[PDB]
Amino acid sequence: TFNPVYPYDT
Amino acid sequence: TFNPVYPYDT
Amino acid sequence: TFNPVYPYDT
Amino acid sequence: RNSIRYSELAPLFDTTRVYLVDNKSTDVASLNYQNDHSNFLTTVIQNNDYSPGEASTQTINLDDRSHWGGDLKTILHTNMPNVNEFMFTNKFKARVMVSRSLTKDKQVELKYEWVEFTLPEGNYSETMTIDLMNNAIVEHYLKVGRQNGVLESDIGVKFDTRNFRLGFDPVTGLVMPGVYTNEAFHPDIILLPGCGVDFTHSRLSNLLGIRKRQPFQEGFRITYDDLEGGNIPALLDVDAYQASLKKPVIKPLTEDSKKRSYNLISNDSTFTQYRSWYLAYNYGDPQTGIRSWTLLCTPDVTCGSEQVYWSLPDMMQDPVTFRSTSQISNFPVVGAELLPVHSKSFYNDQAVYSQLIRQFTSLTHVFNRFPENQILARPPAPTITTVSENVPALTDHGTLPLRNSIGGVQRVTITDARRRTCPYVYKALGIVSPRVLSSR
Amino acid sequence: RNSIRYSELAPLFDTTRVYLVDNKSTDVASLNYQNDHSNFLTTVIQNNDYSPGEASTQTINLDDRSHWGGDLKTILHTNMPNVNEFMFTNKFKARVMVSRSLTKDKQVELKYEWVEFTLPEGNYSETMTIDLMNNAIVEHYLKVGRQNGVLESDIGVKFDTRNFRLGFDPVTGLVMPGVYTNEAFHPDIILLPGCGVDFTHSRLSNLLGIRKRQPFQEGFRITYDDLEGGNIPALLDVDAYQASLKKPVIKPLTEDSKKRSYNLISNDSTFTQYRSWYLAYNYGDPQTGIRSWTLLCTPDVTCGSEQVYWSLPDMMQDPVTFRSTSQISNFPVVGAELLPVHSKSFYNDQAVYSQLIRQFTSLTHVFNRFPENQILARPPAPTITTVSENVPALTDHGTLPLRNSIGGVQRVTITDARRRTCPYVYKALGIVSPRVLSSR
Amino acid sequence: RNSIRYSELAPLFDTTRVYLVDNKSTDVASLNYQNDHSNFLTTVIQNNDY
Amino acid sequence: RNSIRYSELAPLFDTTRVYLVDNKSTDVASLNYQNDHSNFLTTVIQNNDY
Repeated sequence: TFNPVYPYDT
Repeated sequence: TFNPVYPYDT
Repeated sequence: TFNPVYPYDT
Repeated sequence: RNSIRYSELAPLFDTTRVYLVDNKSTDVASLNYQNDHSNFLTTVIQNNDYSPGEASTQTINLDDRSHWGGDLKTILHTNMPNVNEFMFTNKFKARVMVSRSLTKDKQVELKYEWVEFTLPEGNYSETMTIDLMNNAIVEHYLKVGRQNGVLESDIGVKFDTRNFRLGFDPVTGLVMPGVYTNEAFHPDIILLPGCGVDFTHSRLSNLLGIRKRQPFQEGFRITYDDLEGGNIPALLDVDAYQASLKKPVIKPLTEDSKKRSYNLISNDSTFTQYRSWYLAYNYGDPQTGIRSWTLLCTPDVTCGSEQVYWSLPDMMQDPVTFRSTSQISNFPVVGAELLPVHSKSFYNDQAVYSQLIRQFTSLTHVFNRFPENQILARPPAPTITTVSENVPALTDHGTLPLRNSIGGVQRVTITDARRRTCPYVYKALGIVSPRVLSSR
Repeated sequence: RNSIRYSELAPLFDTTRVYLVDNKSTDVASLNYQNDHSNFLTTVIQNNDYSPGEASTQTINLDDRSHWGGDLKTILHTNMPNVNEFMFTNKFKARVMVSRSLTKDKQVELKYEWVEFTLPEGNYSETMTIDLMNNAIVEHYLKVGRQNGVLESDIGVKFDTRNFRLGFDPVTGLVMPGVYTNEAFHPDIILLPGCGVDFTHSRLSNLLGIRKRQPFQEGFRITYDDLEGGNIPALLDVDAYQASLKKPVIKPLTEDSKKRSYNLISNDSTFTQYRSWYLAYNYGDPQTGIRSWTLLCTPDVTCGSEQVYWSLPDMMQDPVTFRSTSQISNFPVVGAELLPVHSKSFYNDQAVYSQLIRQFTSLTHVFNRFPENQILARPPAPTITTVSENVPALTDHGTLPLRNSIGGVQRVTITDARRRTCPYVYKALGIVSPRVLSSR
Repeated sequence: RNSIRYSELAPLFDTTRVYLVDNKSTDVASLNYQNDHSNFLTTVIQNNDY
Repeated sequence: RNSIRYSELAPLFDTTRVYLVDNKSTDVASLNYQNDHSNFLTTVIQNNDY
C-alpha cells in the first residue's frame, strides 16, 4: 500500500 | 452515416 | 594492479 | 571664470572627467568591505600618492562663480536569475487537496488547504519553470497527499500549456481523437473542484502570461469557481467505437492504463470536472467569464521588466523634489534605467519530439510521473523557448547639476523599484564630465 | 582668434581631424617594434614627405588664444580567450585526497592537500570549461592519487550541474528512480569529506555562477564543511524493490557496476557523504547555510565584464586629479570602456542527447571515465550554452581638453583594470576632432 | 533668471529631473486603481513626507 | 545679503532656529555615551537622512 508515484514500467 | 472527419487509420 | 581509469568495455 | 581646481595641481578649465569606479585596489581593501556592487564607496581622487581616506579630505572644486553640471553615462552589468527569492519568482501559493476520507458512516470528507511551494533558484527557461512548478505540487502530495487518502486521480492544480479542445466535436461532445492533441499553445492552469492558485505575492504570474486587466488592485487569486464555462471535455473511447464497427461513441473514456479516473461530473456528461483557464478565456462567456478580468499575454521569462534607480548623494544636486538624507533607501535619484535582462528566443522543433526523447535522455520520468493520464501528463514543450539573459547596459543619463565641491569619496548606489540594494550587480561604474551652465 | 596652424601650410579654422592609428607603414617599421596594439607610438603628422621622427619635430598648433577640446571616438577590437592566463581563468585551487593508507595496525590514514590545477588556454563554452576542470582534477589523481592508495570511489571535488534531489521521496529518504535525474539546472560543485575548492585567485568562480554576497572581502574558499545540510541523497535499489514484489525499498544502492562505493555515511542513513553546493543553497538552512553568504547567479562565460582605460598622455590635458607622469602604468586616463566581449547564447537540445552521441562522436570517454557512478558521471550538457565572443566596439568618449601644441608623435595606451597593457588587442585607433571652448 | 522652486526647499537652477513612474507604492494604493499602465496618475513630487 | 544656507535645501532668509537638545535618539546611541546632561554633544542638523 505504498505509491512510489513513478511508472517503473517504461 | 457519421463522418468523424478524422483518418483513424494512420 | 594498474587502473587505466577508462571503461574500455563500452 | 570657469576653473576646476585640485589641491595643488595646475588648474584645469572648461571640463574634464571624474571617475566613479568600484574596482580600485586601494579602496576595496579599506573602504567598502561589508558593502557590495550596489552600495559602495570609491575615491574620485585618482592620485597615486595619498592614503585613501586621507584622500577623503581633499576635494575637486568646480569654480564657484558658476553653476556646474555633468554628463553621467554609466555601465551597469548584472547576472540575476530568472527565478530567485529576491525578485519574488521562487514562491507561489496554490490550494490543493490535503485529505480524502471515509467519514461518519456514509460521508466523503474532502479537506483542502492553501500552501506555498518554493522553487530552487536559477532554473531558467519558461517550460522548465512550469515543470518545476508542477513538480512542487507533486513533491507536496508526496509529503501529505497520499498519506492522508487523496489519490493521484484527484490532484488539484496543474500548469499545462495546451488547448484541451482541439479534437472536440460539437455533436459527440467529445475529443474524437481519444487524445488531447499534444501541441503547446500557451501556458494555462488547470483546476479540480474546490482548489485553485494565488499569485498575490509572485511575479511567476507574469511568466505564465496571465495578467489582471486591472493591475493595481492587489490580489491575484484564480479559483476553480472562477474558471466557469470551460471544463476540459472528455475523450472518445477510441477503442470501443472502432472495435464496435448504433455506434458506441457516447462512450467517454473514464480512466486509462493504470486506472486513474478522469473525474467526470456524472455518468452522463461528456465534460470532466477538470477546469482550464485557457478555455474559459476564449471558449467561455466573454462578458462574465474570466476573459472579463484577466488578460492573455505573451509569456516573458524575466517576469517583468523592472527598473533600477541610481544615486550619487555626494556628487549631484538633489533633483527637484527629493530631499537630502542619509537613509540609503531614500537617497535622491539621478537616473533611472531598466534592469539589464532580456528575453532571448530560440527554436527547438525538438520540443515534444524531444520531450519524447528528453525523457530517455534524462534517466527519469521525474516530471512525467503520470505518462498515461491525458491530463496529469507532462505538458508539451512549446517551440520557441525563452530564457532570461543578462547583458551589460551602456546607458546614458543626461547632464545633471553638480556640487561645486566634490568630496574625495563619493558614494554610489543602485536601488530597485522598492528601494533596496540589488544583490545581483556584478559591475557598476560611471563617468562624469562636468561643464558650465550659467553663473552666480 | 581660433586658427589651427601647421608647419607651412594654409591655416585651417574652427576644426579638423587628427588621426591616431597604428597601421601606418612607415612608423611601424621605425617607431613601435617592441610594442603592441595597446601601447604604441604613431605620427599624427600624416604628411607624405618628412621622415617619421623628423615628423616628431613638427607640431600641430591649436590657436593659443583659446582653450581647445576634442571629441574622441575610438574603434577598439580584441580577441581574448574565454580561458586564459592573463585574465586569471586558467587556474584554480582545490583540495583533493592525496593518499589512502593502511597504518599503525588499525588506522585508516587519509591525507588531503591543496593543489592548483591549470587549464589549456582558449577552450570556450561553459559546459566544456566545466569538463576541462573535472578532467584536471582527474589528471592529477592520475599522477598522484591512485599511486598512493586513494580509489576512484573517494575522489574529492567534482563540478557537476544537476539537482541531485529531483527523484527524492520525503518518506523513503531515497531518489526512487534509482538514478539522479540526468538534467542540467545550474553548475555546482560537489565535495567529499575533508576536501573543497578555492577561487581566491580566479574568475572561473564567476563562470560557475557562484559569487560571494560580500565581494570585497578577498577570500573565496568553499569547504566541504560549509556545504552543511544537503548531502546528495542516495539511490533506491530499483532492482531489489521491483524483483521483491514488506518491500525492500529501505535498500539504498551502495555501489554500481564495476563496484564503486557511494560513500554512505552509515549502514543506515539514506544520505551519502557527497555534499552538493546547489543543494545547500536552496535546500539547506537559509539563515545559516551557504545561501547565507554566497549567491546563485547566471553563469556568464566572459568571467566578468572588465573595463579598459585609454590614455593619450601627449595629446589630452590630464583629467582633474591625475598627475602627469611617464610611468606607462599610471598615465592619466581619458576614457573608460568595457572590454569588447559578449555572451552569445545558443540552443542545443542536442545536449545530453548529444552527450549520449557526443561520446561516440569523440572517439573517447575522456571526460566520462566513470559512466556508471551516478556521481562521478559526466554532468549533463545544459540546453543553452554560452560562448565568449569578441566584437569590435565603436565607442564614443566625450570632448576632452587638448594641449595647444600637439606633438608629431603621440603615444596611445589601452590599459586594464589593474593597469597593464592588454595583449589581446588586435586593433585600436581613434579619431580626434578639436574645437574651441573659450578664450584666455 | 532661471530658477526652479519647490514648496520650501533650496531653489535649484538650470535643470533637473522630474520622474513619471507608475510603480510608486503609495499612489498605486490610492490614485490609480481602476486604471492600467496606459492611463494612470502618478505624483511627480517624490518627497517622502506628504 | 542675509541668507542662511544648508547643504542642498532652499536658502532661508533673515532668521530661523537651530536646536540644541540631548534627547535625540540617534546621537545618544553614538555620540555621547560616557557623557552626561552637562557635557554632551548633539547634532544641530535635524535632517532625518544622514
